[PDB]
Amino acid sequence: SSMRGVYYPDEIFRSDTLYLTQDLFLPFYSNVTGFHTINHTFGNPVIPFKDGIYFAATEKSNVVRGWVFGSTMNNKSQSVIIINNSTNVVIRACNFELCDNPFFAVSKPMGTQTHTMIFDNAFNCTFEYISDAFSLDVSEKSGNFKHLREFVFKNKDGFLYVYKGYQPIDVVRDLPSGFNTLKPIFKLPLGINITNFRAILTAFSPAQDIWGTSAAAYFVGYLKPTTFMLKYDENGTITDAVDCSQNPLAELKCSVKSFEIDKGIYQTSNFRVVPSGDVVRFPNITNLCPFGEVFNATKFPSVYAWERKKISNCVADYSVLYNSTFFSTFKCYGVSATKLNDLCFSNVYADSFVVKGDDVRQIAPGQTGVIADYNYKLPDDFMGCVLAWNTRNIDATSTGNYNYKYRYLRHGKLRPFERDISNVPFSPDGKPCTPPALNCYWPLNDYGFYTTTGIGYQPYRVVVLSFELLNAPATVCGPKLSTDLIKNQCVNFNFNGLTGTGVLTPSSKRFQPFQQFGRDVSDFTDSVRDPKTSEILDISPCSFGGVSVITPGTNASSEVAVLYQDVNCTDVSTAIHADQLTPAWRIYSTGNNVFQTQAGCLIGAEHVDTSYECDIPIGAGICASYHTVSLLRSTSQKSIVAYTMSLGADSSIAYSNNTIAIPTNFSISITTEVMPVSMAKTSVDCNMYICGDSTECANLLLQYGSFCTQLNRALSGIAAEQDRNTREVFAQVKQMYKTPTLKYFGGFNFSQILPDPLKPTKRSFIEDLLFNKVTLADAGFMKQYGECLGDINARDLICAQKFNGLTVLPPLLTDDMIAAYTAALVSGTATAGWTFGAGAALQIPFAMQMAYRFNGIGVTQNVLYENQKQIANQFNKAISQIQESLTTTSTALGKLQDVVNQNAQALNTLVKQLSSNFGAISSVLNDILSRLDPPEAEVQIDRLITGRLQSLQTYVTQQLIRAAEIRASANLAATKMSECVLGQSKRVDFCGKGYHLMSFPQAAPHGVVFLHVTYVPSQERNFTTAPAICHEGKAYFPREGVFVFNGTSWFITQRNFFSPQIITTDNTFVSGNCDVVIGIINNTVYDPLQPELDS
Amino acid sequence: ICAQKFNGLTVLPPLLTDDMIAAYTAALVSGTATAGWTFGAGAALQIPFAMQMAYRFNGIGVTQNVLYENQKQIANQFNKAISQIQESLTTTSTALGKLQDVVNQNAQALNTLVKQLSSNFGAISSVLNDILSRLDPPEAEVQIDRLITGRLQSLQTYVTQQLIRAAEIRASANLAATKMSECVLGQSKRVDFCG
Amino acid sequence: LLLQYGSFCTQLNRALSGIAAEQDRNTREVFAQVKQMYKTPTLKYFGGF
Amino acid sequence: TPSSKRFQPFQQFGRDVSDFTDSVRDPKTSEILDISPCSFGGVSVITPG
Ligand SMILES: *[C@@H]1O[C@H](CO)[C@@H](O)[C@H](O)[C@H]1NC(C)=O
Ligand SMILES: *[C@@H]1O[C@H](CO)[C@@H](O)[C@H](O)[C@H]1NC(C)=O
Ligand SMILES: *[C@@H]1O[C@H](CO)[C@@H](O)[C@H](O)[C@H]1NC(C)=O
Ligand SMILES: *[C@@H]1O[C@H](CO)[C@@H](O)[C@H](O)[C@H]1NC(C)=O
Ligand SMILES: *[C@@H]1O[C@H](CO)[C@@H](O)[C@H](O)[C@H]1NC(C)=O
Ligand SMILES: *[C@@H]1O[C@H](CO)[C@@H](O)[C@H](O)[C@H]1NC(C)=O
Ligand SMILES: *[C@@H]1O[C@H](CO)[C@@H](O)[C@H](O)[C@H]1NC(C)=O
Ligand SMILES: *[C@@H]1O[C@H](CO)[C@@H](O)[C@H](O)[C@H]1NC(C)=O
Ligand SMILES: *[C@@H]1O[C@H](CO)[C@@H](O)[C@H](O)[C@H]1NC(C)=O
Ligand SMILES: *[C@@H]1O[C@H](CO)[C@@H](O)[C@H](O)[C@H]1NC(C)=O
Ligand SMILES: *[C@@H]1O[C@H](CO)[C@@H](O)[C@H](O)[C@H]1NC(C)=O
Ligand SMILES: *[C@@H]1O[C@H](CO)[C@@H](O)[C@H](O)[C@H]1NC(C)=O
Ligand SMILES: *[C@@H]1O[C@H](CO)[C@@H](O)[C@H](O)[C@H]1NC(C)=O
Ligand SMILES: *[C@@H]1O[C@H](CO)[C@@H](O)[C@H](O)[C@H]1NC(C)=O
Ligand SMILES: *[C@@H]1O[C@H](CO)[C@@H](O)[C@H](O)[C@H]1NC(C)=O
Ligand SMILES: *[C@@H]1O[C@H](CO)[C@@H](O)[C@H](O)[C@H]1NC(C)=O
Repeated sequence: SSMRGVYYPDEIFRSDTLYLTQDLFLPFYSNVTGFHTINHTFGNPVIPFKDGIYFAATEKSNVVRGWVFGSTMNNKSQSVIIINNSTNVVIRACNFELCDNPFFAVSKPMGTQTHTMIFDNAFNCTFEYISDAFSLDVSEKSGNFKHLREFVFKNKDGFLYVYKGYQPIDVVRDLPSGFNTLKPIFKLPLGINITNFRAILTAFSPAQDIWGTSAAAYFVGYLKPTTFMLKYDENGTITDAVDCSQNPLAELKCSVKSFEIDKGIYQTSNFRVVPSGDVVRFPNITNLCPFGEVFNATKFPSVYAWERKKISNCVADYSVLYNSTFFSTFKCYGVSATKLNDLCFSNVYADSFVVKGDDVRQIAPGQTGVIADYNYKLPDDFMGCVLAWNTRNIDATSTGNYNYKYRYLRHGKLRPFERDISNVPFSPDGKPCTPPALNCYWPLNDYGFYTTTGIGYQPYRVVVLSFELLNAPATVCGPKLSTDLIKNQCVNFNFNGLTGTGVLTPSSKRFQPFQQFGRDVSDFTDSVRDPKTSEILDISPCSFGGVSVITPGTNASSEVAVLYQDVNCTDVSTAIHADQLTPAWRIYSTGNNVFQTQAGCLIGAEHVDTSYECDIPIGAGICASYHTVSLLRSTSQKSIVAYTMSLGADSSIAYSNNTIAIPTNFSISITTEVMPVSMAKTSVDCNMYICGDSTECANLLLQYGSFCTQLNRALSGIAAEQDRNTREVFAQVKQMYKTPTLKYFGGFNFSQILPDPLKPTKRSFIEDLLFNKVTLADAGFMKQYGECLGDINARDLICAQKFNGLTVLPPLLTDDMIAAYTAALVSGTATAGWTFGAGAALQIPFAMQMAYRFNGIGVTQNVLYENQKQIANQFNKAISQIQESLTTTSTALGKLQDVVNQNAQALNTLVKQLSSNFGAISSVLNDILSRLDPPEAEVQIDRLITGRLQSLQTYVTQQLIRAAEIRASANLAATKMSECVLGQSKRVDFCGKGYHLMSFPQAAPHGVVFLHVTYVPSQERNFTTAPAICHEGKAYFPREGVFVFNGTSWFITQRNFFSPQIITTDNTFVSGNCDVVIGIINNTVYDPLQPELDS
Repeated sequence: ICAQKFNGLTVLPPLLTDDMIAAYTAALVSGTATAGWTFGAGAALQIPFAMQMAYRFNGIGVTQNVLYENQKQIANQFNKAISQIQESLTTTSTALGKLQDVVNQNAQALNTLVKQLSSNFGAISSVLNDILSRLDPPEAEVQIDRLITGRLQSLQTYVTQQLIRAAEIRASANLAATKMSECVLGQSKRVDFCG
Repeated sequence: LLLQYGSFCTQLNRALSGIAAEQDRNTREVFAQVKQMYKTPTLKYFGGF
Repeated sequence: TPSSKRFQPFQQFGRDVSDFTDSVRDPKTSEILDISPCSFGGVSVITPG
């Protein structure tokens, strides 16, 4: 059950793109419940709806005649019902009864069950709807069960969204894997709380007699919040999709925004081990609150004696007091007594006294009147609570205890707590209130009656307490639990309020008796004393690191291996140790065969002992590749392997005390070198980029001062310099030499590297390959497999960007002007050699110019003229192999392609940061200016302006760095132009490789390419040799070259090319005597004069 | 390197280990001792080391016989001067200043990025658990926005420093790779370029 | 809260990954210029040197 | 402007690759219009001394 159930996410849709989005999609390869349904295996069972469902059925005649959705679908509350009349869909919102197989199928008069609506039977029809032909569209296709009706139902924001598609079927009870996309049909506003549903067969048993047909098949699968990448075509159609959760390859190609991936290692996500448990530790129990005084005095205070306090820095036993069977009543006005058992506060205020049983009615926090107002009533502003217990048995007396008097009225004491406590004739609001004279009065009844009085009289001792809540330190709390300790696992933990997540370990970390926990050199905490055991624990973080995917090209294989960076494989997954296959959907996006490296834990690759060159790099000398490994596995004999890299081919120079190796033959070579020279010249209208023509944003921007001019000054410097770079590399020629008619000098064929006038455009044939094989921002093209041609996007628009305040500007020299400078340099080089790089250009025959370039590398001139046929044939062949190479693959042009790709990523990141929220209510200025008043809109806009302006400073700073990095390559290229092309550099490996003969420049987009011509000696003899020779009395030494032995005879030769010559007075010089030199051999030096004296 | 791998910061291994680097230096020296310049341009062609030296003497414009007639003095001065390099490198710490500086600058940048975690940025604390326990959410988010903006400005600062320092090391690596091809594989005549 | 600022924690990782890959390019371009691994000679002493 | 956007019967308007709005279905009578920004740019002044 897979690749079903994708729908167009909304109505805003658009052409030819990869769009990555989050929604309640059906995740790929989840198990759908197939209700295979047949006669006795039969019913319409109610099913939970959850977050929404993919639903499908094998169908034609609308056998699934409808659906019912709601909380209950039968009683009290409204329900949505959807029914196929024989033509059309019916919708109602009514609270239907549906006690059985649902057959309340009564319908309106105009085409009953056929056109006008059905299920009329209920009591709250707040919505009703008639469709057109939405049951005939099912009935259109040929034969029942030979088609699948396919739907998504999702409920959010008070809307039921309905999407559908309808497709052919071959198996009457299966759900095929064929990809198709559902269209939206409805966004029903009905607001119903759907949590359950059922399909409707409405007592049907179809005349489509496959089984007698109290039977069908239908399918339910739950939607889940998942990230899909959706691929649109040029008609705005979804054509493909990727569930980014499924496996590490799906995650990779979502992260890369592509459906195809090249061979490489890619970073995709962070691994971060979750905690297994929780550890809470607190000290030995101590500092119990002094409640025994307030609560457990043997005889309590009278109403007027009223013992009272406030208490702090203590642990409250209130859980016990609440758990106590004693108290006749207790009430909290504040937060519930059930939580005061464990809650924390800055302090408590507490007091105690007595009442005749009746007056407990008035004493509470939240309660006031002339009883409590004139002997104890507290302010109702604390977390106040009140408790009562038996005075009737203890501190009562049978007369009524005349010491435990009644409340002492004093109407004028309006203030809380003061609420006249006092034993005084004081009852009025303001009369003189001495002792007993006729001005003033005292209620003086007895409260404390004994337990044999009626249950009204029966008096209570009473306590009130009042907890105080502040941001200040909570000096009172209920008791707190300590857990078991959990060593050697990632856990949550808490000491005395030092909370974290980590791995707790036993430790050797000695520290002083007064110290509770250790910091480290970073000043993060790393060790703690256990408050109960006094164990010295050491804390380290739970394992985390980058996750990287190792892949061949997806072109070649969809197998992948995964590297968890830096971690020990012991911490990594509860795996199943197959090579090749990650059980990834369930197991850690990964889940299989394991290997350890210093880079971290490597999964799914096989370790191989045979070394190879490094294909995909990993670290610490480990590399990976896609390789044949076991012929027993059929084509899957190719798997990902990991190995220690080979440094190079092993070799053994046979060092000899008296042997020298000298070349007998040579090979000409042509080597490409590719260099970047300039970036895309860019500018940004910062006031449009920030504000989008919001006038109010344009006002607020001015407060920041120079920035919008400063950034444009900086980019104008970078932009001007791209023309300086391009000018300094190419404009080294003094004069524009005309390209000659004859393209062929002394057998050497230039016709592929000069322009051709007979066949426009006006570039060399090799420049046409080079201008083809590069991708601009998304215009142009290049691919490493060799499977691409023609621009991937609009060229005069680069791909997009020219509409967001961003702009890109033309170069000063057009590509035709660059191709005119290379045509000038090559035609000058072919007709005049080094001379135009010093004086004026001097004509010289190309064969002679080559002989003097051979002479420059220490190969004597005659070697060229005697071999000119071979040298021309090797040159002409090597030029043709450059065309074959550039035609085959663009992998040589990677440097020029990268200059574009970095600039594309720089602009696309700068554009994406426009959409970013930055802690405003919205990233859209029209929202902020419509939803709010100006004094709030200013703060919202200021957050956007600050975010956007910081985003521009980032981009221009990246471009300053990148421009400086490109300038270093423009200066190096300008140097190679002067030294390699205009001359013959002797700097080893500066121009080409081997001995340097000459070089030709060629134009390329954003760069230059050099074709270096070099001479490589390539076959060698191995000769006996001597440092000097002794003739008569004296050592003779070679003027140039080496003395070597031909097996027969001693000869002298140049050491770049074996050319054995007679040893003579001409090619040797004398020094010293025969004894001085080590290992001098004894042989004749010939004299050209002696036979002429003998004449 | 201190502890490092334990606050989101991490340091990764190089591809070539020091034991692989030390194989390439041994290959380059033993090529230079037995085949001279030849393995740069062609394949390695074996040559007796005294004759290789006589041709390198001819390259500076001193006639070959000045070597052969003095070979004992020249070998003694060579063996002597190599031993002084070993003695000097045994004795003094100051010679490798450029390489120790590369370590020190990275150590300072990371320890600055680390200290900025403890910085307050005008919030009520630099600890998220203080903010999340002392306040209700409408206040807590604004106090966290101060820390997030502070910490994110500190990362954008650090990455910009490393981008500049990486270009400064690259300009040294390109020069060093050039001294390899010109000074080791050959006999470059550029005055005071090689020694 | 960190999601609201968009790209930056991806962008910073791409920049550090670029610098990190280049350290192997620098180290390779200096040392890996030799064509073949020439085995070190048994004799350490040549013509007196 | 009038446009060649082929966009589907349920769709109302198009976003570009950067997801700014680029085209719309006229709600009073269903033409497919395409929207481009009003002209903007740098001004530069060219001068002798
Ligand atoms: C999903 O699993 C159930 C049993 O849990 C099975 O009956 C059903 O056929 C499976 N789905 C499919 C498409 O086969
Ligand atoms: C939705 O309906 C179910 C079933 O009666 C009920 O448990 C749930 O609390 C309801 N939720 C709402 C938001 O009404
Ligand atoms: C209410 O619940 C009973 C349960 O037996 C059911 O028969 C009845 O159809 C439901 N609906 C109404 C509106 O009574
Ligand atoms: C219809 O629905 C409302 C709640 O939406 C309920 O109060 C009312 O009693 C219902 N009426 C009948 C007759 O079922
Ligand atoms: C777009 O839809 C039309 C429908 O006739 C079809 O002809 C065409 O091939 C489709 N694709 C493209 C890329 O135009
Ligand atoms: C108190 O500390 C001692 C220290 O030895 C320990 O044994 C005991 O378990 C602790 N008791 C409580 C109640 O924490
Ligand atoms: C003592 O403690 C009990 C149990 O919590 C409490 O109900 C009672 O009121 C207190 N006072 C006396 C005098 O027992
Ligand atoms: C006392 O507290 C415990 C808490 O676990 C509870 O199980 C018990 O039922 C309580 N008893 C009374 C008398 O409140
Ligand atoms: C890549 O796939 C194409 C077909 O899509 C095929 O022609 C080509 O040979 C493949 N190349 C490799 C190296 O896998
Ligand atoms: C990794 O875990 C193993 C135990 O499975 C342990 O022996 C080893 O020391 C740990 N560390 C490393 C770096 O391998
Ligand atoms: C050099 O090698 C080439 C290889 O094609 C061969 O044709 C030629 O005869 C050789 N030249 C000499 C002078 O040995
Ligand atoms: C020069 O080389 C090109 C290579 O394609 C060839 O077409 C042309 O005929 C050659 N001309 C001569 C005169 O050899
Ligand atoms: C080359 O010649 C020498 C004598 O000078 C001989 O000893 C040696 O074995 C030969 N080497 C090869 C590679 O043929
Ligand atoms: C070089 O020696 C060979 C045999 O090794 C001999 O045939 C030849 O004549 C000698 N060369 C010359 C120029 O005489
Ligand atoms: C090396 O050559 C010298 C003369 O140049 C000689 O004295 C010595 O014996 C030779 N070494 C060997 C191993 O033959
Ligand atoms: C060898 O040396 C002697 C004495 O210097 C000299 O006569 C002789 O000519 C030399 N040998 C040859 C073959 O020239």
